[PDB]
Amino acid sequence: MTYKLILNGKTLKGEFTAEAHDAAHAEYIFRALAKAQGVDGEWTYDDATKTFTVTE
Ligand SMILES: [Cl-]
Ligand code: NA
Ligand code: NA
Ligand SMILES: [Zn+2]
Repeated sequence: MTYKLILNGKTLKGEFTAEAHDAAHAEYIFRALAKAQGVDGEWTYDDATKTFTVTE
């Protein structure tokens, strides 16, 4: 299934989609993406829209 990430960093910003088996796998992928970019903050997940956000 397709999941979305909105990455709202101070100087790094993005919207991504990933194909993942389930939400736990999407979360894993997106958390690793944000961590490699040095972006951490408040995380959100909305199952109805299959959307994660991270805001610094
Ligand atoms: Cl895994
Ligand atoms: Na930042
Ligand atoms: Na989790
Ligand atoms: Zn796995």
